[PDB]
Amino acid sequence: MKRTWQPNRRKRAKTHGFRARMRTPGGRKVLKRRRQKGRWRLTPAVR
Amino acid sequence: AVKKFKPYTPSRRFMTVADFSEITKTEPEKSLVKPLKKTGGRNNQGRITVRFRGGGHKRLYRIIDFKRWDKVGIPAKVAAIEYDPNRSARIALLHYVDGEKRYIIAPDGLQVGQQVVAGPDAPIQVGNALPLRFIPVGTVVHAVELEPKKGAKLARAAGTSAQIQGREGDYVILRLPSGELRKVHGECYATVGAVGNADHKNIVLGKAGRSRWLGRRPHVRGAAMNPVDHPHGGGEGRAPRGRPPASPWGWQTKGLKTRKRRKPSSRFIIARRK
RNA sequence: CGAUGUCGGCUCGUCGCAUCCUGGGGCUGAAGAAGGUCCCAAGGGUUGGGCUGUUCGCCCAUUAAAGCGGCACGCGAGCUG
RNA sequence: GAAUGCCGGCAUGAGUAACGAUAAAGAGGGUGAGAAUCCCUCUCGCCGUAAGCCCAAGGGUUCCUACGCAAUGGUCGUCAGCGUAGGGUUAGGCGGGACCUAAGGUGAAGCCGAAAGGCGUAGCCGAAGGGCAGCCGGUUAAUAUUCCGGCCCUUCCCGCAGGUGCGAUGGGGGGACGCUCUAGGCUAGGGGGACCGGAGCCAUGGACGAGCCCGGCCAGAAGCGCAGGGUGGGAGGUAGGCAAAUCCGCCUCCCAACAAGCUCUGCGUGGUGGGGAAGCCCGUACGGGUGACAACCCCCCGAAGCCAGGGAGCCAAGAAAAGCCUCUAAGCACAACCUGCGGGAACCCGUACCGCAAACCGACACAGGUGGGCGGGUGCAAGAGCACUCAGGCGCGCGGGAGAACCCUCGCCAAGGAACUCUGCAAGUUGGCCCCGUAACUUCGGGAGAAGGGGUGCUCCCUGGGGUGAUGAGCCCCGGGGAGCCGCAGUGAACAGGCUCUGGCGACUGUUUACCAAAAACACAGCUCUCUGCGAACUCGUAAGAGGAGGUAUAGGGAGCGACGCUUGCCCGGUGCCGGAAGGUCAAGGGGAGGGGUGCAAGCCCCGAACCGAAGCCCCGGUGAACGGCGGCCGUAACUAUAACGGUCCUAAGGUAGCGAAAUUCCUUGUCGGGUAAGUUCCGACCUGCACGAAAAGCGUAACGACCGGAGCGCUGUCUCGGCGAGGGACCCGGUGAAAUUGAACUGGCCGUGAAGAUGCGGCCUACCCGUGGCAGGACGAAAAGACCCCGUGGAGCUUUACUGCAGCC
RNA sequence: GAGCUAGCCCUGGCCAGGGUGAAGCUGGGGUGAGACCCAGUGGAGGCCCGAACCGGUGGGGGAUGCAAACCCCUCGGAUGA
RNA sequence: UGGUUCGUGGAGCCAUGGGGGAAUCUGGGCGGACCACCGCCUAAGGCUAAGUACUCCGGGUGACCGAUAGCGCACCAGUAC
RNA sequence: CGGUGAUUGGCGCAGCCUGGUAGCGCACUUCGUUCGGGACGAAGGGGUCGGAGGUUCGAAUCCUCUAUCACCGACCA
RNA sequence: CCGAGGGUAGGGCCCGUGACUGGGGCGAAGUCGUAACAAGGUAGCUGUACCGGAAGGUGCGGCUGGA
RNA sequence: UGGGAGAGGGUGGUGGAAUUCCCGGAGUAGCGGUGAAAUGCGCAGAUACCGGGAGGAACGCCGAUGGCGAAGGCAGCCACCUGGUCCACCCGUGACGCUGAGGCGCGAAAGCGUGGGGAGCAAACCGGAUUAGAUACCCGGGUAGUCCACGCCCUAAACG
Ligand SMILES: [Mg+2]
Ligand SMILES: [Mg+2]
Ligand SMILES: [Mg+2]
Ligand SMILES: [Mg+2]
Ligand SMILES: [Mg+2]
Ligand SMILES: [Mg+2]
Ligand SMILES: [Mg+2]
Ligand SMILES: [Mg+2]
Ligand SMILES: [Mg+2]
Ligand SMILES: [Mg+2]
Ligand SMILES: [Mg+2]
Ligand SMILES: [Mg+2]
Ligand SMILES: [Mg+2]
Ligand SMILES: [Mg+2]
Ligand SMILES: [Mg+2]
Ligand SMILES: [Mg+2]
Ligand SMILES: [Mg+2]
Ligand SMILES: [Mg+2]
Ligand SMILES: [Mg+2]
Ligand SMILES: [Mg+2]
Ligand SMILES: [Mg+2]
Ligand SMILES: [Mg+2]
Ligand SMILES: [Mg+2]
Ligand SMILES: [Mg+2]
Ligand SMILES: [Mg+2]
Ligand SMILES: [Mg+2]
Ligand SMILES: [Mg+2]
Ligand SMILES: [Mg+2]
Ligand SMILES: [Mg+2]
Ligand SMILES: [Mg+2]
Ligand SMILES: [Mg+2]
Ligand SMILES: [Mg+2]
Ligand SMILES: [Mg+2]
Ligand SMILES: [Mg+2]
Ligand SMILES: [Mg+2]
Ligand SMILES: [Mg+2]
Ligand SMILES: [Mg+2]
Ligand SMILES: [Mg+2]
Ligand SMILES: [Mg+2]
Ligand SMILES: [Mg+2]
Ligand SMILES: [Mg+2]
Ligand SMILES: [Mg+2]
Ligand SMILES: [Mg+2]
Ligand SMILES: [Mg+2]
Ligand SMILES: [Mg+2]
Ligand SMILES: [Mg+2]
Ligand SMILES: [Mg+2]
Ligand SMILES: [Mg+2]
Ligand SMILES: [Mg+2]
Ligand SMILES: [Mg+2]
Ligand SMILES: [Mg+2]
Ligand SMILES: [Mg+2]
Ligand SMILES: [Mg+2]
Ligand SMILES: [Mg+2]
Ligand SMILES: [Mg+2]
Ligand SMILES: [Mg+2]
Ligand SMILES: [Mg+2]
Ligand SMILES: [Mg+2]
Ligand SMILES: [Mg+2]
Ligand SMILES: [Mg+2]
Ligand SMILES: [Mg+2]
Ligand SMILES: [Mg+2]
Ligand SMILES: [Mg+2]
Ligand SMILES: [Mg+2]
Ligand SMILES: [Mg+2]
Ligand SMILES: [Mg+2]
Ligand SMILES: [Mg+2]
Ligand SMILES: [Mg+2]
Ligand SMILES: [Mg+2]
Ligand SMILES: [Mg+2]
Ligand SMILES: [Mg+2]
Ligand SMILES: [Mg+2]
Ligand SMILES: [Mg+2]
Ligand SMILES: [Mg+2]
Ligand SMILES: [Mg+2]
Ligand SMILES: [Mg+2]
Ligand SMILES: [Mg+2]
Ligand SMILES: [Mg+2]
Ligand SMILES: [Mg+2]
Ligand SMILES: [Mg+2]
Ligand SMILES: [Mg+2]
Ligand SMILES: [Mg+2]
Ligand SMILES: [Mg+2]
Ligand SMILES: [Mg+2]
Ligand SMILES: [Mg+2]
Ligand SMILES: [Mg+2]
Ligand SMILES: [Mg+2]
Ligand SMILES: [Mg+2]
Ligand SMILES: [Mg+2]
Ligand SMILES: [Mg+2]
Ligand SMILES: [Mg+2]
Ligand SMILES: [Mg+2]
Ligand SMILES: [Mg+2]
Ligand SMILES: [Mg+2]
Ligand SMILES: [Mg+2]
Ligand SMILES: [Mg+2]
Ligand SMILES: [Mg+2]
Ligand SMILES: [Mg+2]
Ligand SMILES: [Mg+2]
Ligand SMILES: [Mg+2]
Ligand SMILES: [Mg+2]
Ligand SMILES: [Mg+2]
Ligand SMILES: [Mg+2]
Ligand SMILES: [Mg+2]
Ligand SMILES: [Mg+2]
Ligand SMILES: [Mg+2]
Ligand SMILES: [Mg+2]
Ligand SMILES: [Mg+2]
Ligand SMILES: [Mg+2]
Ligand SMILES: [Mg+2]
Ligand SMILES: [Mg+2]
Ligand SMILES: [Mg+2]
Ligand SMILES: [Mg+2]
Ligand SMILES: [Mg+2]
Ligand SMILES: [Mg+2]
Ligand SMILES: [Mg+2]
Ligand SMILES: [Mg+2]
Ligand SMILES: [Mg+2]
Ligand SMILES: [Mg+2]
Ligand SMILES: [Mg+2]
Ligand SMILES: [Mg+2]
Ligand SMILES: [Mg+2]
Ligand SMILES: [Mg+2]
Ligand SMILES: [Mg+2]
Ligand SMILES: [Mg+2]
Ligand SMILES: [Mg+2]
Ligand SMILES: [Mg+2]
Ligand SMILES: [Mg+2]
Ligand SMILES: [Mg+2]
Ligand SMILES: [Mg+2]
Ligand SMILES: [Mg+2]
Ligand SMILES: [Mg+2]
Ligand SMILES: [Mg+2]
Ligand SMILES: [Mg+2]
Ligand SMILES: [Mg+2]
Ligand SMILES: [Mg+2]
Ligand SMILES: [Mg+2]
Ligand SMILES: [Mg+2]
Ligand SMILES: [Mg+2]
Ligand SMILES: [Mg+2]
Ligand SMILES: [Mg+2]
Ligand SMILES: [Mg+2]
Ligand SMILES: [Mg+2]
Ligand SMILES: [Mg+2]
Ligand SMILES: [Mg+2]
Ligand SMILES: [Mg+2]
Ligand SMILES: [Mg+2]
Ligand SMILES: [Mg+2]
Ligand SMILES: [Mg+2]
Ligand SMILES: [Mg+2]
Ligand SMILES: [Mg+2]
Ligand SMILES: [Mg+2]
Ligand SMILES: [Mg+2]
Ligand SMILES: [Mg+2]
Ligand SMILES: [Mg+2]
Ligand SMILES: [Mg+2]
Ligand SMILES: [Mg+2]
Ligand SMILES: [Mg+2]
Ligand SMILES: [Mg+2]
Ligand SMILES: [Mg+2]
Ligand SMILES: [Mg+2]
Ligand SMILES: [Mg+2]
Ligand SMILES: [Mg+2]
Ligand SMILES: [Mg+2]
Ligand SMILES: [Mg+2]
Ligand SMILES: [Mg+2]
Ligand SMILES: [Mg+2]
Ligand SMILES: [Mg+2]
Ligand SMILES: [Mg+2]
Ligand SMILES: [Mg+2]
Ligand SMILES: [Mg+2]
Ligand SMILES: [Mg+2]
Ligand SMILES: [Mg+2]
Ligand SMILES: [Mg+2]
Ligand SMILES: [Mg+2]
Ligand SMILES: [Mg+2]
Ligand SMILES: [Mg+2]
Ligand SMILES: [Mg+2]
Ligand SMILES: [Mg+2]
Ligand SMILES: [Mg+2]
Ligand SMILES: [Mg+2]
Ligand SMILES: [Mg+2]
Ligand SMILES: [Mg+2]
Ligand SMILES: [Mg+2]
Ligand SMILES: [Mg+2]
Ligand SMILES: [Mg+2]
Ligand SMILES: [Mg+2]
Ligand SMILES: [Mg+2]
Ligand SMILES: [Mg+2]
Ligand SMILES: [Mg+2]
Ligand SMILES: [Mg+2]
Ligand SMILES: [Mg+2]
Ligand SMILES: [Mg+2]
Ligand SMILES: [Mg+2]
Ligand SMILES: [Mg+2]
Ligand SMILES: [Mg+2]
Ligand SMILES: [Mg+2]
Ligand SMILES: [Mg+2]
Repeated sequence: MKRTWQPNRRKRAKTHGFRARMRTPGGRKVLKRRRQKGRWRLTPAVR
Repeated sequence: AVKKFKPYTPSRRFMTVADFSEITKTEPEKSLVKPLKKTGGRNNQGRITVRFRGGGHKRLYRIIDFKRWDKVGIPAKVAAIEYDPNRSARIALLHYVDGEKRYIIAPDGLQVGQQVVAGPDAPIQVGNALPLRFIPVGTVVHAVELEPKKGAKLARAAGTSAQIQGREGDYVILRLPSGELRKVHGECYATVGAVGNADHKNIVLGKAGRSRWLGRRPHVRGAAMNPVDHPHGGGEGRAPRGRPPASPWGWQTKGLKTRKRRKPSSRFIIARRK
């Protein structure tokens, strides 16, 4: 039956992408937490 | 004149569809439509503000002259009488001698090929616009402004009429279709005649889905709810309501007036509705 | 109570006897046939249905008889539900 | 040494269950160190509205090739979607962007907010929608509407040549639209052929035959031809399309009224370009040659696709902007635009491979899920159904034997037909089409497929209609009559209702607890009450703002009841709500009588009574489709019995109609009547209604129901009452090989005992050691720190005339 | 966090084949005119049978499963809420 | 109303949201209600190092650890998953 | 089996907590009216206050305990 | 082939019967009330609708079989 | 052909008196009601009076033993549409007539469905008096209904 992950690159980038963090003051702090941890990928990797 | 059905299925034994005999023109004027952005109940927050709205058929907004002093002195010929889906009422297409085309909302017994004119000059027969200070007392009337120069805001559903009952000062006294008596300023325009399609009352929708075609979703009784959701809900059985009956938000719904008391319009209202 | 799955039915039995029948007997207000009561006796047997979830019980048609209880009111790592 | 402790390691179950759809395999020959598993050939089986092709999403090297098998593959492996390496994705015309707008997002102007931020017109972004110029073949091991070949188009830019006032992001037209049913003509596609082109073949009794078998196409400018879509043409006047217009719109006489004419498609033909089986010979796995100088002809069926913006009907009344045409504005009129010709310029990204699946989402090469297109043939009335089968793809990545119990999935059965059981649960009977015929009841539609029947195949003879054809043959679709044939049986296989009587509930289609409840619950049309005069009420929000609504009392919100039929009685004392400029009460504020603290005093500073002080409460009325409520005890009538009647207490009034052992009845299996041989259920009544009752509706109601109850007919393995048979497991052999569990174990019975249910204590009895296939009585077996109960001054969810606050409103 | 799920908004697509045969028309009958009655045509419906598609009724299997909701038979809707 | 030790308390002082609303040395604030006396400051504009807090970074030291320890990582770790 | 209420003229009821009194309505009964009876009108009677015990000077009335009487509850398995 | 007749299935009519139920009639001299006949003490009757233990009352219109 | 009357029928329109309600002025301690009372209304300013406004129904005098219609029935006034009828002239047709089972249409009031309207009155209902009792008569309130449009219902002491 139909499971939860049904993938889409349009959905993934427009929701989780870099420019969609930097609208909101919350998601600007997400990248701040992820610079500071040392993340190799700040945003989820989409083609 | 309303049209009834044989019971060849269930829910055509009581189904009832209006008479479209006054309708001459079966596609609207292309320069006088614009698309109606459906809301679904939802406001600019995306939240439902009116429950149980949504669904149902698509609609192009027939843009209607309600403010009828643009064209004083300028008569007009009734081309056509049309369906509006946005309305109870039928609509009249007016070809003007000035060359413009407009929709007025069609009064009862207007027919097609009629010279019809706004103004103060403006003879008292059906379809014509005047200020209220020039219309004779006792005459029924519709499409009434409330304050002048502001747009026709009164007495424009189907079959409705207001009726002039007096003059007093710069204000005239109107009998509103609620039964309210009401001081309306004399320079408010108003369009003489009852509105009609007055058989709109007697349409019986027959089945559930005909409410869905108008965009009327199902309506849930709060007795069928849970007490998180409603004051009436709950109770291990059927319940007689607990309490004085009540909205989802708490306020009572048998009898409770909620007109704002200090509203300055109440100085203009003589007699509340019936 | 860091779990002993509960009523009834099905299947499978097994035991006790304070015995329903068959067997042996004493008394009888036991003429005979059929009964009543008590004693000895468990070796074996103790039907099929209508109603009800029913155990129980009330009926139907039979029977030699249509016995009472224990086994976690036997039996759900056997079934049903 | 213990914490169902943490981490790591290794054991037990155990060579145990399992090895992932019961679509199916066998042989021969190669390769190889090693073959059931790799390649080739033959035979067999499976899919074939797919398990076959093409897209899209998603995945991201999996594609091709050479060399390999440690690990991945539920076995093996020489193989691979795996390891190493090399190669492979070519566009002006396909898709997307230098085009457009939709929901929505952003957003100068502007509004709002303690900050962060929230709105928001224009504009911009935003696409499986609109717009736009490429069809068919051939090559690669791997790409092609991309490379090559042929034929054909689109933008720009520059030149000549010929026409016109050119000219905007501005005005107008168009783009531009629903659902259902459809006409004419085409096409895709398919069937037949005595005609044509073909390597070949007469087998086993017969046949050299109009025999069998294979194939008889594709694209293609202009110009024709055939269907079809769009549109009227001149003259004036003009105040509207936010400037101006010759345009558009509105009038007024004139010409057709038509597709006549203009364009624009589609389809045939078209210069010419290409393709071209079956069989045989082969060298590879994949392909090549010949067959061929191939033929490339004629009928018939014919679409849901095309002409397309076709037509008719209906209500629920069915996107926007750009491209395109036209009109003018400044500006420009040595420009600029239009047509034809010629030359030149045409950028960025994707393209491979999987794609109903071993490459996507499910930790797996997982029986699950995944949007669009093509989906051939025959027969069954039709069909995308069913059975078989072209093309094409497969035999599902463990096998070999055996022929136990037991399980699963099937097949059949004497006599009985529900005796089984909670219940005919399950399985069986019936089953499609044609034709007779069809009840109570009813809202006149239905009930209806009621029920119950008869026919169904094949051959021959006569005969009536259509469509294409020229009114005719042929080809296709429908019929009728007569005679006969065979079998147990003719929808001969597969797909394809069991029926009837009655009651409860809900009117009906529908919705729901994804993942134990699909129902009598929700919803529903419909009825009523109530609020709301528009900057409406209500809702979200601090606000701005927005929904309501670009709606206006025939409209919008809240509540209840839930089609329809006949109806909805009494109580307003308490609660709620509605209406009352009286009065009682009531805070800040006003007011200051009077008194106090200091000062030598002017002064400075405090309390403070009358009195004026809103809403609300008290009070006064109304209000039941508002919250709600709707009695008790005595006596009395020509037998008893009962009470039409009366007396009395109380209430705010004391349940009316209609139902009633009911989804409501404790006593209760109430008591009668029907069904039955027998009926705690069912049906019909009586009323003694613990504890029905009128919109939390009352009583009925045709039809409807995967709802619940009762009965009967048909039919049966449900049963008496079992028996046999089939296949997938179980059993044996070879390969791979878990799990929960586990204090350690050298783990018998009875009677006792022991924290009261003992393999382990006592007495006695029994008992050589170790396994295998089975059954479940015990190990208070396993699993989950009981989910029922109680405790904790534990926690949440809900309610109110509990307390205390807040929003909100006055 | 609405790539599952619930609702709504914008833009697209899908629903083989059969039945039943409403309104409305045409002709005839009828009447003063009607209402109305016959045929024929017509093709309506939260209509019927039933594949795709959407569901999940009853039973059997499955229960360290093919699967953390499955499989087989059976069944509901299938032009519409 | 907030701050202060100050929870309305005898509640001053310091900031304030709302209403009223002065003066310029004979002016004004304060010394814990208030008054008198006696004293102390000069609000409604602003700037001002040092002494103080911390350790992404470099260095030194340790009755700190020694691969289940020590930072989550001694090892290409905020990685694989 | 628990709880809290009632028993009073023939009948259905008030009377109490504020300890002394026992009353209303119907009924019964004598009279009056009408031809007779009923309604009316005038006059009258009517009590173990279920019974046992004490608290005091005194109980229907206050407190115990019996016997009937309706009435509520009997819950979680 | 037809065919007396038998069988299956479903309808139409009639008769007997049926727990219980409704009204009707006749009964002994029962209970409750006074509706109507006199202006029957509210003139009566009537079609209809509503209500009441009951005759009956009331609303609407009508009638003279009363003034 | 020419005259005449009439509440004959349908549609549209309009006028006045009066009842109720609202508003304003003024005004007091009672008004209604009965057989008598009471319920009830009323110092929260009623009855009574004046002025203004809204709405519904019926149209006084004319008017009666009148007229019209087939019956039910029909009443302010105006117009339109329309039926029946009476007289005269003796012109035309020329026996065309009478009745009429069915059928068809009309058919007071009450009642029903849908929508509207609702001043007065008033079944049901609620009070207050009468009475032994009152589900009635009397009094005070009061819902359907009475009114309109459409469609039903088809009755009567529809009687002369
Ligand atoms: Mg999406
Ligand atoms: Mg437009
Ligand atoms: Mg927005
Ligand atoms: Mg948002
Ligand atoms: Mg609802
Ligand atoms: Mg609920
Ligand atoms: Mg919630
Ligand atoms: Mg909520
Ligand atoms: Mg609540
Ligand atoms: Mg209940
Ligand atoms: Mg209650
Ligand atoms: Mg409740
Ligand atoms: Mg326990
Ligand atoms: Mg344990
Ligand atoms: Mg256990
Ligand atoms: Mg013995
Ligand atoms: Mg003996
Ligand atoms: Mg003996
Ligand atoms: Mg003897
Ligand atoms: Mg024995
Ligand atoms: Mg028992
Ligand atoms: Mg036993
Ligand atoms: Mg037991
Ligand atoms: Mg059991
Ligand atoms: Mg057991
Ligand atoms: Mg066990
Ligand atoms: Mg069950
Ligand atoms: Mg340890
Ligand atoms: Mg220890
Ligand atoms: Mg092991
Ligand atoms: Mg084992
Ligand atoms: Mg084994
Ligand atoms: Mg095995
Ligand atoms: Mg496998
Ligand atoms: Mg096959
Ligand atoms: Mg991709
Ligand atoms: Mg992947
Ligand atoms: Mg790779
Ligand atoms: Mg490969
Ligand atoms: Mg290789
Ligand atoms: Mg390997
Ligand atoms: Mg291997
Ligand atoms: Mg090898
Ligand atoms: Mg590779
Ligand atoms: Mg393109
Ligand atoms: Mg762009
Ligand atoms: Mg460029
Ligand atoms: Mg744009
Ligand atoms: Mg924004
Ligand atoms: Mg916007
Ligand atoms: Mg596009
Ligand atoms: Mg597109
Ligand atoms: Mg190609
Ligand atoms: Mg390829
Ligand atoms: Mg490619
Ligand atoms: Mg031009
Ligand atoms: Mg434009
Ligand atoms: Mg063809
Ligand atoms: Mg062909
Ligand atoms: Mg052919
Ligand atoms: Mg040949
Ligand atoms: Mg031969
Ligand atoms: Mg072709
Ligand atoms: Mg061609
Ligand atoms: Mg202009
Ligand atoms: Mg034409
Ligand atoms: Mg051509
Ligand atoms: Mg070839
Ligand atoms: Mg069209
Ligand atoms: Mg644009
Ligand atoms: Mg560029
Ligand atoms: Mg490709
Ligand atoms: Mg597919
Ligand atoms: Mg999984
Ligand atoms: Mg596999
Ligand atoms: Mg994988
Ligand atoms: Mg799969
Ligand atoms: Mg996978
Ligand atoms: Mg699918
Ligand atoms: Mg096909
Ligand atoms: Mg086929
Ligand atoms: Mg066929
Ligand atoms: Mg055949
Ligand atoms: Mg078929
Ligand atoms: Mg097809
Ligand atoms: Mg198939
Ligand atoms: Mg093949
Ligand atoms: Mg056989
Ligand atoms: Mg048998
Ligand atoms: Mg047999
Ligand atoms: Mg039988
Ligand atoms: Mg039995
Ligand atoms: Mg039985
Ligand atoms: Mg039973
Ligand atoms: Mg049953
Ligand atoms: Mg069954
Ligand atoms: Mg069969
Ligand atoms: Mg019948
Ligand atoms: Mg039936
Ligand atoms: Mg029929
Ligand atoms: Mg049949
Ligand atoms: Mg039936
Ligand atoms: Mg044959
Ligand atoms: Mg043809
Ligand atoms: Mg079949
Ligand atoms: Mg039934
Ligand atoms: Mg029942
Ligand atoms: Mg239902
Ligand atoms: Mg349903
Ligand atoms: Mg569920
Ligand atoms: Mg769940
Ligand atoms: Mg269902
Ligand atoms: Mg379910
Ligand atoms: Mg209703
Ligand atoms: Mg708010
Ligand atoms: Mg709007
Ligand atoms: Mg409303
Ligand atoms: Mg509403
Ligand atoms: Mg309900
Ligand atoms: Mg009553
Ligand atoms: Mg009350
Ligand atoms: Mg009240
Ligand atoms: Mg009151
Ligand atoms: Mg009030
Ligand atoms: Mg006050
Ligand atoms: Mg004060
Ligand atoms: Mg003061
Ligand atoms: Mg004061
Ligand atoms: Mg109160
Ligand atoms: Mg019974
Ligand atoms: Mg019986
Ligand atoms: Mg019985
Ligand atoms: Mg019954
Ligand atoms: Mg009963
Ligand atoms: Mg009850
Ligand atoms: Mg009830
Ligand atoms: Mg009620
Ligand atoms: Mg109720
Ligand atoms: Mg109901
Ligand atoms: Mg019922
Ligand atoms: Mg009925
Ligand atoms: Mg029924
Ligand atoms: Mg019902
Ligand atoms: Mg159902
Ligand atoms: Mg069997
Ligand atoms: Mg067997
Ligand atoms: Mg076998
Ligand atoms: Mg093995
Ligand atoms: Mg041992
Ligand atoms: Mg023991
Ligand atoms: Mg030992
Ligand atoms: Mg021992
Ligand atoms: Mg063993
Ligand atoms: Mg065991
Ligand atoms: Mg525990
Ligand atoms: Mg506590
Ligand atoms: Mg607590
Ligand atoms: Mg979603
Ligand atoms: Mg969604
Ligand atoms: Mg169909
Ligand atoms: Mg027809
Ligand atoms: Mg149809
Ligand atoms: Mg349907
Ligand atoms: Mg179906
Ligand atoms: Mg398809
Ligand atoms: Mg799905
Ligand atoms: Mg569902
Ligand atoms: Mg299922
Ligand atoms: Mg069905
Ligand atoms: Mg159905
Ligand atoms: Mg403080
Ligand atoms: Mg303070
Ligand atoms: Mg305190
Ligand atoms: Mg201040
Ligand atoms: Mg101060
Ligand atoms: Mg101070
Ligand atoms: Mg001091
Ligand atoms: Mg100082
Ligand atoms: Mg300073
Ligand atoms: Mg470490
Ligand atoms: Mg180490
Ligand atoms: Mg670590
Ligand atoms: Mg419990
Ligand atoms: Mg409880
Ligand atoms: Mg016969
Ligand atoms: Mg009398
Ligand atoms: Mg009388
Ligand atoms: Mg009465
Ligand atoms: Mg009368
Ligand atoms: Mg003559
Ligand atoms: Mg003659
Ligand atoms: Mg009538
Ligand atoms: Mg009437
Ligand atoms: Mg009516
Ligand atoms: Mg209605
Ligand atoms: Mg009155
Ligand atoms: Mg009265
Ligand atoms: Mg008369």
